[PDB]
Amino acid sequence: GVEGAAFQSRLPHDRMTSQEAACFPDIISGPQQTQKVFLFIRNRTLQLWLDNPKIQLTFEATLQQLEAPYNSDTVLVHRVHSYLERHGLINFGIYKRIKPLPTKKTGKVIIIGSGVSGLAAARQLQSFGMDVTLLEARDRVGGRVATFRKGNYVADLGAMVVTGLGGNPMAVVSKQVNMELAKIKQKCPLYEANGQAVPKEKDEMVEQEFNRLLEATSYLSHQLDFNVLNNKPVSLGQALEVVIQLQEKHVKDEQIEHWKKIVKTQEELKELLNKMVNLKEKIKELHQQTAEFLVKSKHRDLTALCKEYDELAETQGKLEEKLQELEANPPSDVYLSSRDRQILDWHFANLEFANATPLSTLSLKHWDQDDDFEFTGSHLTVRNGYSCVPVALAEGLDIKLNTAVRQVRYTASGCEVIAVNTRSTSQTFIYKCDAVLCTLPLGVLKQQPPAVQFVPPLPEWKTSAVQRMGFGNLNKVVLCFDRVFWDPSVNLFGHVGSTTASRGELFLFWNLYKAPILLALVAGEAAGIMENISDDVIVGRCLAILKGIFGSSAVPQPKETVVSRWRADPWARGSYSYVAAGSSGNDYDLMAQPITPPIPRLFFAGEHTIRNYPATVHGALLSGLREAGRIADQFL
Ligand SMILES: Cc1cc2c(cc1C)N(CCc1ccccc1)[C@H]1C(=O)NC(=O)N=C1N2C[C@@H](O)[C@@H](O)[C@H](O)COP(=O)(O)OP(=O)(O)OC[C@H]1O[C@@H](n2cnc3c(N)ncnc32)[C@H](O)[C@@H]1O
Repeated sequence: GVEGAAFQSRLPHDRMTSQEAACFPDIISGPQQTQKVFLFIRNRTLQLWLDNPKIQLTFEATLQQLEAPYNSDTVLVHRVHSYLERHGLINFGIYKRIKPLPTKKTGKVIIIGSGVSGLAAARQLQSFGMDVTLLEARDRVGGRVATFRKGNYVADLGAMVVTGLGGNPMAVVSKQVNMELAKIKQKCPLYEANGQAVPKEKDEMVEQEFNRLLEATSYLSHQLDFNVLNNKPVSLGQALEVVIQLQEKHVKDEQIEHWKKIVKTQEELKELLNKMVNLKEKIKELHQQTAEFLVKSKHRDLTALCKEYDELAETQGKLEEKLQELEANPPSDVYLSSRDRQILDWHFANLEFANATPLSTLSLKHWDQDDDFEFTGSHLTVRNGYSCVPVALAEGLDIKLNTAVRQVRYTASGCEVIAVNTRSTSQTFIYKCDAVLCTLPLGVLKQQPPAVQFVPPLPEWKTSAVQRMGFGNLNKVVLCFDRVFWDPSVNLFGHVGSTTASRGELFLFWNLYKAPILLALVAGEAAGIMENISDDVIVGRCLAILKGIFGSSAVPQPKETVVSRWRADPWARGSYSYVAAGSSGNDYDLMAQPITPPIPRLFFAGEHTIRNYPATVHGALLSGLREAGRIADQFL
């Protein structure tokens, strides 16, 4: 009942977390029973919020809706409610307030960027009773949540998947905005470069070989410490390559031992044939040979020589039998065929899409450190378009579009930030405030000449963490036809590339909209490279692949086409962060720590600051909530 509400909030239902011990020391240092009832009140208020997240849950409605034993200790109920409301576990997202937020607002803060992190932090700080204003360089809100809308056509160019609802705050936000989510059919047929389908047996054989290779690299790192070789951190690509080399030699070694057995039996047979012709000539020359007793003795010798010959002929029979049967049963010739390698490269490209970077750059030890915080349930796509979430989050917020910040000043006296209108950067704006929450993407902070100056310049640990962490890339091309020529029962289908070097080029195709739209991904080393290619020839290559799969007859020229270039986009400089070889999971927490030239005044939020949920939009949401909570807890 209430345990489900605790789980949905990413909390253990029968034990208090560390932040609750920090905010409620009188309980962790007290009796067990009051800890248990604290947990019950927390879970019950969470359940009340989650069962009807459309309207604000007040302390008053909380008190009135709790049941008999707990409704009387009003002060602890209010403590629990205030704790939960401060940290964004209740009254977050877009909800109808019971009383409109107060007129006078104690504290003014500017927020860089209008992404999901920025919008969430803005809404939290607004309903906390503070003055908030956003500066967004782009001409729309959401940032990396980009939905191309034209006529009947809807297509997400950035955020596109909801990675499960079990514990996901995106479940609450989807319920609030009435966004319809549809399951993804996890059936992905593959098609080779010529267009012929990959048979079932080969498909699943290569798939499970890929999985075994990945588990082998996991082992190499987590029980042999194959983490630093030659004073160099090991990538996932290195471990994959060396495990492939190991299995290729297992193949070669079994080949060698088979050849050695066969040649040794061949030598045995040649020498036995020598012995046999020797005995044959002995038998012949004796066959050519009291005289009655001599005849009888000669025959007594000849029969013995003949039984000798025939016993050895029996041994020869079983030995030629053995040679033939080992001529029949050899081991594998190649570990992977050429086509086997191409299919395995498709699976590698799928992993490169999952991490938005080439595995040549992923920390073998830490690339999947977030894995233990994944949500339960099935992955869901959005049909209304993911922009329905940022735009819905933006109503009622003081958002200044087309204002790119170029300088951020933070001193103990206050904070001044210099922004500039984008459409002609001669006009200049300047904003004073008490705090600044930066939600700039890591790609913007990484830029070769700093697109935003910081005065005083950022600390050593901050800039070092910015440089160590990885910020990957992943692109989409969407094709809008008039007719649907593909199988409407499959959401995913793959195209296997010819070369390993270009295995992530148009390797996956999505039919996740029942409107006639097809989405093709570009991941890995191709992502940052095919951005240098005009849209027309990329859609030409897509049409070539689709012609090879379906025939030149059944595919018309598309009626609308869109291409993403996220690394080129000056407001993104890539897709999402990844754990680079030199980096670790602690670098996200370093990105999360605020700066103080004294009290902290420059705070950081965004997808690259949430250790347990990076690379995802629910991570940006939760990071915005956390930073708003700490800002309001300091300034109020
Ligand atoms: C590019 C791409 C991003 C995502 C995805 C795909 C792409 C192509 N996937 C889809 C595939 C997938 C599947 C499964 C797992 C992972 C991925 C999405 C998905 O299936 N799930 C998912 O969950 N997150 C997906 N993701 C990740 C992101 O979607 C997510 O990580 C959030 O988008 C992070 O958002 P946030 O941290 O807020 O950063 P933004 O970039 O959103 O906000 C910053 C704002 O700053 C403005 N700005 C810039 N420079 C400025 C300046 N100088 N002055 C003022 N403003 C400035 C920008 O204009 C922007 O608006």
